[PDB]
Amino acid sequence: VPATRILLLVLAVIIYGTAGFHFIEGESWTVSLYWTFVTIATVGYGDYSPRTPLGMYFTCTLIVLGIGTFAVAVERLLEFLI
Amino acid sequence: VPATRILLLVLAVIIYGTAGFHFIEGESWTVSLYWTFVTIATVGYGDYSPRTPLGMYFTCTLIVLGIGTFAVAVERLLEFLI
Amino acid sequence: VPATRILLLVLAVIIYGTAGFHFIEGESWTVSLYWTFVTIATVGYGDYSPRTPLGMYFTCTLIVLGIGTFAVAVERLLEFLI
Amino acid sequence: VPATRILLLVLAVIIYGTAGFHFIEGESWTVSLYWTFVTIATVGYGDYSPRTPLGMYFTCTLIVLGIGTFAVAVERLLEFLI
Ligand SMILES: [K+]
Ligand SMILES: [K+]
Ligand SMILES: [K+]
Ligand SMILES: [K+]
Ligand SMILES: [K+]
Repeated sequence: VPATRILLLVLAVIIYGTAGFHFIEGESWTVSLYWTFVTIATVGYGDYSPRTPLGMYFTCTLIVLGIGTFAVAVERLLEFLI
Repeated sequence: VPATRILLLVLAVIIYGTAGFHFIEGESWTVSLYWTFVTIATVGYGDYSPRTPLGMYFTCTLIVLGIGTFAVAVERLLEFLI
Repeated sequence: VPATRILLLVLAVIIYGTAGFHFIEGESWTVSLYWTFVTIATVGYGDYSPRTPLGMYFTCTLIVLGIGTFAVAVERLLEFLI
Repeated sequence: VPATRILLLVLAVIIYGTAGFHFIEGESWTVSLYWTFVTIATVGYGDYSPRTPLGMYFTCTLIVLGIGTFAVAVERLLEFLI
């Protein structure tokens, strides 16, 4: 699968996660972007996390849609850097 | 291994984790489902975590049974979405 | 690599992590075992974490020695269960 | 890719993450090294995490540059130990 397509897919995940956290959980755009990376990378510091049932359901969807996409993106980036 | 079988396996893990956390640690069904996804995806925010020895042992079993199952499920989903 | 050998390797990691956390950080044997699984699986709730410089260095060694070993163990277990 | 080259790459990531956290977030060199391992391994305890917008952006860059590099390093180490 072309590297650039994987890039677009991970960008779409990032937009989805950031806007979702911002609107559902009410955190700033910057915090929401940071939380999205931390979540889809599976780092999960827990400095930010959803507090609402909708936010919890949303987070599960982001986990399912985002962790695999991010994993493929990082491995494709590895190839270009290495 | 057929994608639908992997789906059933991950659903079984989700049921096991959710019911276990709910009954052992006493959190709501929704929180317990959320905690199960967060745990088997290895995100591990730590907003919820077991506080009892039984809950700790149970969590180790969920980790062993669930992380691999979830990993295979997400990669199979990737194929269908990509 | 034989599945049983991978089993022994992950058990050795578990012993190393549990005894190390118990003696360096002073937590109970049960908490230390739980923390070891949570760490080598990369779940990392953060309900327990090292507070001392020695504990921090030790945790880095466990991360390096344990995450790969655990990953191989879970995938080998997948095969037997599936 | 030669194992020793992967070693140098992961060391470079470790230096980048440690110095960055130390200077941006103001934590000690030891805490910063520990946080770097915890982050690139995706353990993410959350005992330490960035509190500033710059630190958040920096952490996202470390996540992208470091998680894949660390993953390849651990698997290469597995081979030598096994
Ligand atoms: K984690
Ligand atoms: K955490
Ligand atoms: K993998
Ligand atoms: K993780
Ligand atoms: K975590």
